[PDB]
Amino acid sequence: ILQHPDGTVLKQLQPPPRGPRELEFYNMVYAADCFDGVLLELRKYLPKYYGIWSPPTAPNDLYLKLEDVTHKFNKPCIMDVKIGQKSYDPFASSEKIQQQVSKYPLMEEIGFLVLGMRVYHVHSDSYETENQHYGRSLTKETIKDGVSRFFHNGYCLRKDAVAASIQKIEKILQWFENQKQLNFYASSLLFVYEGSSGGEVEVRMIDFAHVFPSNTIDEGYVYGLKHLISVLRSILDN
Ligand SMILES: Cc1cc(C)cc(-c2onc3ccc(-c4nnn[nH]4)cc23)c1
Repeated sequence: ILQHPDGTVLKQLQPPPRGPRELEFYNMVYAADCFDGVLLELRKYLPKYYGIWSPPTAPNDLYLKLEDVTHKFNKPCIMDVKIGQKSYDPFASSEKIQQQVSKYPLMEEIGFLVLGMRVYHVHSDSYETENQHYGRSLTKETIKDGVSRFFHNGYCLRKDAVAASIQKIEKILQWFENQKQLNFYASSLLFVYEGSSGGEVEVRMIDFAHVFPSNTIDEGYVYGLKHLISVLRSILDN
């Protein structure tokens, strides 16, 4: 992810088949002639898509030009959460399944994994960050406190941002409960709130290298969303 001052990010296409698949996803959803109500509704929860982009001198180097979801914030607090019970897709080899499950064997049970967070603290005027090892260390016993960490500024627990997050996830959950044409693997929710304000949050779906046609509800994604909502709800009782 490369931030541009014009309020966009450039995401470099991952190696094949992942990068081409994510390009195809965005191209399908943002098709100029799309009249599918499911895909039109989905646009509200994605970064705005500005099409494929490559440097003027390097047609080989493929990027997606996407809305920077953090752009409108002064001191954005950012958390990336992978959603689902399986981080591998329906066409993974035995090797690949074992690789993905070993990366976080609690994915089936918890339904989400914190990929990282960047939290602005008022009283130090600085950012703590957690890398992928943080979320991969979280268990059933520590997931609530693990998630809570995102909402701790230098002073209080930002229950305002917690409640707003629930309300926005609920809309995304509503979309998932009203569609049976896409299943999403190893995709994420990007949380942003203002660290410098009240109840102002972004929650956007990102990372679509493993999105596939389906005939069913995305049950794994629904489970992950519902557990995440339940965890956030319990934090409101702190
Ligand atoms: C400052 C900052 C940090 C982070 C972690 C993410 C972002 C970010 O803002 N808008 C985004 C749209 C898409 C993605 C994306 N798609 N696939 N992978 N990342 C990331 C985005 C911005």
